[PDB]
Amino acid sequence: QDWLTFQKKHITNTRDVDCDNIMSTNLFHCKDKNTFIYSRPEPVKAICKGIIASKNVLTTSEFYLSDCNVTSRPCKYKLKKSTNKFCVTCENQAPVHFVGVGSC
Repeated sequence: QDWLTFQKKHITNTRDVDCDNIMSTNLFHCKDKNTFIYSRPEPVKAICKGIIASKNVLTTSEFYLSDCNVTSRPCKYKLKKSTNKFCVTCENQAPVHFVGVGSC
């Protein structure tokens, strides 16, 4: 919804996200999946530089992604690490929503 929230939901300090821990918190409330971007925030913010009105943009560069995917056991996950481009909703120069991996 805003940069601060996007940060809280999608930027990670570690590639090895503890899915079973984080996913069970109120922010995620055992949802099926969540994509975390392993990067300093600036390279992420830069994706949206100069974009004012809401617009989906696919990153030009590739980023380290860590996805928490639910298994057959509710609220129990598998961490999958990958490298890919991603689509974000940019608004007033910052990412406000995560769209998807690989394409808009």
